Amino acid sequence: QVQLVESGGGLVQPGGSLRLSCAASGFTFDAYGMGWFRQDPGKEREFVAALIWSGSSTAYADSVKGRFTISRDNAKNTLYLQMNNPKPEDTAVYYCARHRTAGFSRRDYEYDYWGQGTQVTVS
Repeated sequence: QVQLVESGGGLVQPGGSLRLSCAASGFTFDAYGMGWFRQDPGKEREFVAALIWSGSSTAYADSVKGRFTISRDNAKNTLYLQMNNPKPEDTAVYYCARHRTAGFSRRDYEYDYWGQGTQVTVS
């Protein structure tokens, strides 16, 4: 009963902020790496950011570095994506995903569970 439920997507102005949340359950959350991917219609899923089980090490797509912050809360079993400087290029459906390992990678097929997605639109 692995469940990953995203929320927080919506319309945001390029001079604003938006925080995505992913409520995880049905597995030992703090044993796995977690990530965010995004997808534009007709295109492949693009890696956005990921972090290891503990949150101590992170990785970001070069195009979002310095604008987004990934974090997790290992008591609440929640994964976050804080968009501090959103841009029009960020418009996409965002998915949270569980890595198959305690760490992470940039390959979508190495994440074994996926959420339902949340649309982000940057005007």
